Amino acid sequence: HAHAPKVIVFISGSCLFGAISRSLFKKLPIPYTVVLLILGAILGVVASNVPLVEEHTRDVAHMDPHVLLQIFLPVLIFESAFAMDVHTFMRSFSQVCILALFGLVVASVLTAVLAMNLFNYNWNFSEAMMFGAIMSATDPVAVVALLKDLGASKQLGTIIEGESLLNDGCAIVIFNVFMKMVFFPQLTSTVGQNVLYFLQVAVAGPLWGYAVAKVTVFFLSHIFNDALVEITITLAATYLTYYIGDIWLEVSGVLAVVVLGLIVNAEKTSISPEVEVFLHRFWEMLAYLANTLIFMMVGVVVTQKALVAVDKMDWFYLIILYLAITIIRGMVISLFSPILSRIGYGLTWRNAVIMTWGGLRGAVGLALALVVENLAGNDVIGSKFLFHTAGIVVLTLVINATTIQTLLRILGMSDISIPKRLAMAGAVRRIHEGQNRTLNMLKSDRFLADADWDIATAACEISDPYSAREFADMMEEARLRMLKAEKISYWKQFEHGMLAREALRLLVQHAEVAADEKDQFILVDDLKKSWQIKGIYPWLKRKLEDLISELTKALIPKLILVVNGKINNQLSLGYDVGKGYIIGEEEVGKIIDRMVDNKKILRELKHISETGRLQVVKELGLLQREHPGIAVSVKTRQAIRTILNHSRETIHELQGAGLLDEMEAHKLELTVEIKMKRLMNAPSSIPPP
Amino acid sequence: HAHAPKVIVFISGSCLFGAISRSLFKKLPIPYTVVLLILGAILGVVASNVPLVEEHTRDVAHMDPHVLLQIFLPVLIFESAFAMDVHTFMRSFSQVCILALFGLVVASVLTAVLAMNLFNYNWNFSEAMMFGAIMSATDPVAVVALLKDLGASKQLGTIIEGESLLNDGCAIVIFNVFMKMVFFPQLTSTVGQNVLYFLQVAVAGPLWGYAVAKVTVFFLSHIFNDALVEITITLAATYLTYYIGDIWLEVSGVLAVVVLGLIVNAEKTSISPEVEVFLHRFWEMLAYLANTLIFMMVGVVVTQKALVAVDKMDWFYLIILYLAITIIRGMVISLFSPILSRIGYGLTWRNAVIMTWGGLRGAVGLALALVVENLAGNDVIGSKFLFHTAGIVVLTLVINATTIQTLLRILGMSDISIPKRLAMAGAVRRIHEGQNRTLNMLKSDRFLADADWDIATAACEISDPYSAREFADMMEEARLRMLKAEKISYWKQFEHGMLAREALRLLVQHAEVAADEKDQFILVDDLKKSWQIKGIYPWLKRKLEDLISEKKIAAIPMPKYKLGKLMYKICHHMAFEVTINIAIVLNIVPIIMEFVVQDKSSLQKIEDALRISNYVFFVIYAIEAIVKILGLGRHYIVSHWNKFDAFILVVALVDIIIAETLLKGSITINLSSIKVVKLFRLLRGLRMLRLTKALIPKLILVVNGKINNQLSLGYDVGKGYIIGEEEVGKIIDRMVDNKKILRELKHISETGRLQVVKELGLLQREHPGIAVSVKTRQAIRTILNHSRETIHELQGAGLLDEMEAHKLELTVEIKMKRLMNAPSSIPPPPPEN
Repeated sequence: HAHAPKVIVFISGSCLFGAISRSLFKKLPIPYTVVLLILGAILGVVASNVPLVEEHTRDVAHMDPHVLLQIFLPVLIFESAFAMDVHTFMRSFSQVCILALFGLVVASVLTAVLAMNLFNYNWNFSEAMMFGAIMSATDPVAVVALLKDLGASKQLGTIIEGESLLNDGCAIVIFNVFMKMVFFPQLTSTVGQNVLYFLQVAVAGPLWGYAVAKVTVFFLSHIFNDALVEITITLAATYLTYYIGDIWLEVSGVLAVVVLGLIVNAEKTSISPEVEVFLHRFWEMLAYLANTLIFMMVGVVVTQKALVAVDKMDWFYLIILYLAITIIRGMVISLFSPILSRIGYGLTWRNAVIMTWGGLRGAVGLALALVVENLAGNDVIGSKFLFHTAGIVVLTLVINATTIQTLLRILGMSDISIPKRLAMAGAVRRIHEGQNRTLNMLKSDRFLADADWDIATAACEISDPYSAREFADMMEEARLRMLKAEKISYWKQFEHGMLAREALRLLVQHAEVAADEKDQFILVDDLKKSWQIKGIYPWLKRKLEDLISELTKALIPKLILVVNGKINNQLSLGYDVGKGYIIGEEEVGKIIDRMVDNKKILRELKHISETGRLQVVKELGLLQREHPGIAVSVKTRQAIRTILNHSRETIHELQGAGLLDEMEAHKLELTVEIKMKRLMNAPSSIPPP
Repeated sequence: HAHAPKVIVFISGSCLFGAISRSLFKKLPIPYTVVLLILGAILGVVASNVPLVEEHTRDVAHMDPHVLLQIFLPVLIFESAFAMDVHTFMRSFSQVCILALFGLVVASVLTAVLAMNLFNYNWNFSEAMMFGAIMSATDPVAVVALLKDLGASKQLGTIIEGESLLNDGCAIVIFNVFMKMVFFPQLTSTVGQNVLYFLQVAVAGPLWGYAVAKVTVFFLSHIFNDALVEITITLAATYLTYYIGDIWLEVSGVLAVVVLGLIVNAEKTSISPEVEVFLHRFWEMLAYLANTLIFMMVGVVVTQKALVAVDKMDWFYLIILYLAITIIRGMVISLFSPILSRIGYGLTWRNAVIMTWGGLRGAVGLALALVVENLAGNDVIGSKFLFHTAGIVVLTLVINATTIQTLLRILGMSDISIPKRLAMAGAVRRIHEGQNRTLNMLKSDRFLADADWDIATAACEISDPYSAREFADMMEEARLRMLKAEKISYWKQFEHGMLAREALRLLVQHAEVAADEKDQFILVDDLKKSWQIKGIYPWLKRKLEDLISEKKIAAIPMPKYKLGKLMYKICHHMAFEVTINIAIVLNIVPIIMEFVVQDKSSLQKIEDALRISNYVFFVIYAIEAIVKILGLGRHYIVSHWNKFDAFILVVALVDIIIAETLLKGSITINLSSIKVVKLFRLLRGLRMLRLTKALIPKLILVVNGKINNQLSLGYDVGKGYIIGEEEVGKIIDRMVDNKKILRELKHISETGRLQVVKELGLLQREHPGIAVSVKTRQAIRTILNHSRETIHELQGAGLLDEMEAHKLELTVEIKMKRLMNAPSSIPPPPPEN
């Protein structure tokens, strides 16, 4: 038949409307999403009258809700899940869980009882909770995207995403639970059925996701030098996870997707060094396309069906709703602030204001409102939901995303550190004399003595981006000097092929956490790296439980082996962190004295470094003697890494010098890459000779 | 409504299966596509037996053909076109075109003739051409990978890619043309209709593709620091191009996609490197997915529907068919071997055998066969087509791919040159020396002391993968030594940022062309590099023609009466010309409206609106003319180019006077515009023709830019040659043993160097504009490169955090991109400075 894929013209054409908006409106503070919404609203009026609504451009007007809930939401969730930094997230998971779960529950309940008590169109309990779960899903991408470069503590930058991802994940679960109670009546059930439902939606999801993630990460480490297989495996795995977990067996697919994304992101080492860049870009492109599509459908739908039945009463109600939701978020944050402060980091009074004002609603709420509107057929439900959600989203995008910069400048954390200013000044001045030296060298050239030097001034250089008691002074400068004077050492050794990978981050975070702290020498060894060396946890208690419990009987030895491996991993990591700390402080011990002018603090620093050394020096041997295999295993695994690194730079030196061609060097580099990848998957412990 | 979007899971499973093959049968010489076909054949029967699997495979068993034809084919063709090497393909464009066109036409004709009678099938001639066009589509990817493994000639790979790409592109169009008239006849209308069909399927599509490619390249050239935007505009451009080409406006279709892909691939400079790398990976992934899916449906369909009723003789026919498709194609090459030898690179009988045995069918033919079978309704069409196509594809993949491995070693191109083997042996020996030196360093560590040293054997190094009258020898070995010295010098000049890339690739391919020649050095630039210095294209001649077209008096006589010069300034200001051009552009729409009305209460308005608009435009033109001409007098009549704007006004006045009454007098009721009013309207379309005065300089500057770019490339090539010659003269001076070898080589080098330096000096003297710009560009680009190196050194030294380093980095790349699109011409400085 002459039938054609009518959906191609719209979904692609909409993309173009994004491309103009992103490039043209990037300078203005206002995001392009509101422009996309206005474009969709304008297109809706034209579509209403003219016969331009063919089977295309009109199918989206009555777009099927199940497939959009089944396609858009999983990719929207998984992109943010993949973009996460899992390592820093584990350090505050405990705080984030209590900031997310209870916060979402309380916020949804309060903003539901508000609409139950305020609005005239009477709604029961279920509809109110569906409304609240729709209006309690945030999207603070811009806040972090603009706060990361400001130099603020990365803890806030990761905590914002940690709370937002969990909020979005649980909002869909609550919405789905409370949707079938009103839209799809299925008689009644006893308490046992409810218990089974709760267990299957809360426990089965993450477990299924974890199992699939483990299977795919085990199957991914066995494939060598083939990017296509990795990409195809990941793409098939995520879709299979969601589809099987949601359709064939009734489990929460989105939670399984979240767990799979987090687990895969944690194991990025097994991924090829170049595949993950392509994967990140591809997922980000999908998320951008989905956001553009969702905004345009909202824009076209709202102007025709969602506006016929409104009155000034509702337009007044909208302001009260906005005030209520921002107030509720503020009260939740303030009430939970003492508990957060008591447990670990917490937050100051400054960060709470930004947390409250930094919550921008996103496409998730709009998609849920569209689904609600599509399912319903009357005006009491499906007209208030979409109109209210669109109004709240537009208000937030207009106000908060515009005033966040002024709020930051007022709070004073937008200030640039003076050490950063002087570092930038020195760097630009030295790049200047380097450019001058290069120009001087090019000046005495037989051929290049004729080029006009006006274009040399035109190239110029990147200027400075910023432009614009007797004892308490030298000790602070000494402290901020030693912290990075020791920080540099980890990178210097690692670039030589040292400290594996995890040790670098593990010790740089320990070095920087005490930097913001006042009047305490960093790297105190008080359970900082002692925790990894000890390896104290009930893992061995679980192994003891297995032992007292003990082919089915032969399964227990397999559990014993996996427990042994998981112990040896932590033992090896402790060995690496101890070795790295010792190696770094050995250099800084001779480094410090050259800049330190005052002797009475220089000797204090030397003594405290000696104290930091000898304890960990003894502890390393204490860990070595009990389990001799781990030390020889880690030393052996490090030697091959160093040797392969040296092979790598001699190959690159020959290639750069021109003595080798391109294809032979590429083949040898591929071979050494394969050898190092084979090195990465190695037995945890090697018995001593 | 989407209670179960079951269309997903199967396709995902398909990819899994393919992945498994690529991980399990990698060592096997047979490609994984045979394994995929076996898997599909196995799965088909179990799908038929089990109702649930039949439900899951119902869509595949009933894939509608229209979407398959217009989804997989565009992405496949665009992926094949994108990974192309545009330059080497352009160096043999004529050869590739003639070979592809003639070979495809001849093969299709002979195959149709063969299937006419020998097969004893009840087919007519049109479906015979259908079958011939289906079978003659190839995709030699695996064989090309095999050739590139052992380092076959890059030119051979370029030819075997170009021929295949053009073959598929033309075969798809021929198949569509001879399918539409067969399955859905539209009878006959007019020979002119046939001519219009030929024109719309031949020329329109390439022009549409070129237009969209130019537009998207221009739009992309201005986007800075946005990867997602570039990726999405590229994807949308390709999809919209194919969509508008195939349906709505009716053109060739895939030809437009081919042109767009080639143009985009050639202008990859304006695309940021990460963007093009990501696009390459994405397109090849899509192609792999499409191939996997196509083989999946081929297996399923040949399992359930096809093969049901096949007699014993059909397989016999299959064998015969194979021989045909392995003979005629080869003879075609021979029948064009004497001619193609005279064209470009020529060829050799060994290469003739290679491309004769290197013709492998693939996904395109199977997809077309599947479309035919889906649109079929009986057994003589579709079932036989599927069976024969699958047989030929499987036979080719099994036989040709396996046999060419023996063929290459039995002819002798798989040999490894002993200089390469000795160089690799020395390289791995020195690498092993580095390994043992590192082990010696690290075996005495205060910490890494108890590590077991047996793992050194684990480190090891790759053993050589190859494993296994006196004048002429020193001449040839010395010549090869000079050649390698040259190319390593050029690579050094590049990595230090001194030679760009186009000059490098051109001159190194000249180098290896001289290398394969018999005792021939790079030789003096008689035309090998002198051509790059002489812009002997007709472009400059056309520039002279444009200049004489634009020839006019620099300053018209200055009026003095009444306002005088100010009035002349009114009649010669750029604002007045811009206003006249804008008036012409705005009245062009009235011409379109009048034409639409003539070709056709709605008409009541147009009965007078067109006349009113025409009168207003005529009055505006008369006022503009009154603004000019005054004071010039005879100078107004002297300027014939300017006077050409008065004939349109005279014609408009005559038409207005005639149409005022048309009954009172003048034309009256004679044979005139009274009979047909189009004569009044058609003349009104001439006013838009008085606009080339400002358009000519645009193409003048375009040609100037083209010739300046050619001059810049020539200067870069000369710089590279002279620098490499100096370095080699300073390096080899003591390497050469025989005094006479040194004398001959140094004399040849001296002749070349002191010829090329004088040629470059003459070029600089005659046209100082381009050389200065080239020097400035090279200086600033090397300055930026060294600044980037210093920034990277600072990052390595940890003086700055990595995020500030990245900020300075992308600022440097922004400056570099601003450098790339800078004009290639710089005015000379005044002598005072």
